[PDB]
Amino acid sequence: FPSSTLAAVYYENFVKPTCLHIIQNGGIQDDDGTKYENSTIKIIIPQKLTTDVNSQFQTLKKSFQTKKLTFDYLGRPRNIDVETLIQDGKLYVIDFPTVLSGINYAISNLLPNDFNSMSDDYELILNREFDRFIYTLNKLALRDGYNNLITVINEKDI
Amino acid sequence: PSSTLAAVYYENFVKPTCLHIIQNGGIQDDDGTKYENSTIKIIIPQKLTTDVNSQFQTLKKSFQTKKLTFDYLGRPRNIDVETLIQDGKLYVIDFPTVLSGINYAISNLLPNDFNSMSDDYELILNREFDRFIYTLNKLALRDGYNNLITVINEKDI
Repeated sequence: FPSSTLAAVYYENFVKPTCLHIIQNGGIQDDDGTKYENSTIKIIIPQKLTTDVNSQFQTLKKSFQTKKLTFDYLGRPRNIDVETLIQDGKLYVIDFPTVLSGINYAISNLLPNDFNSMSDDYELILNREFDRFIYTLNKLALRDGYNNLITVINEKDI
Repeated sequence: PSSTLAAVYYENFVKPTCLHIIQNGGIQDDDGTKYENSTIKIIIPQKLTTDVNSQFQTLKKSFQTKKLTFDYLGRPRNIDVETLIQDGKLYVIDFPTVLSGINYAISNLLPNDFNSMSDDYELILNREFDRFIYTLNKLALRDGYNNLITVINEKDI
């Protein structure tokens, strides 16, 4: 499974763009004009799908606010869509990486059936893919110096 | 060239479907019509199924959900599938949801190509499609289900 490549795709086309907006703009502005100088990114790696009725975050996501962030990238204007949540005077860009949704589907809907008695072994392999994804995401953030803008959190560590 | 995700999908979806087809002598429609020559068409998409510019964005809602019951190692079990009856043939049709993360990368992330690496990333991700197909075919042949199943990469059709 291409976990490191999926982490690079996700970082370079979502996470870094978001960081570049936060840095260039001095935070994310709410629609009323309120700028949040304390704008950070929270990346949560879920176990089950967020839409699963037995998921921790099945309701949280409805509280998010969609924003279109504009930023400059190598001198050219670009934009990206993020989901935000304000807490304690701080703005959080929150994302469950959809590039992992295939494994989330395996965890919610296929592994619990365990027809061939191998689900424990399979599930260990898939969780190691989540570990390599998180590892690569942190290394890329550190490479670019965005490690204080980004927290990556595995659901198992909640 | 093996995929664990393919093995999970095969063992918990494809093989259950095949065991119903074999045990039932085909899949029955709601009117009771039994389609003896019931087959499975597994389509490996490039874009998401919901993507507005995907071949199969429209096809999907023409399908009818069916609960297949079957016996597995002495216990009664079931699996839910989506069927299409066309020209006297019943096809179980599935876009493996275990591949949706790669479909999301291909539809929603790679076209932005911020760092001009999308072409290389896309070659690497397509490797996962090839390994998925290889694994499904190998497991289907192992179990003698290879004539029940057709695995189609979008790149080939």
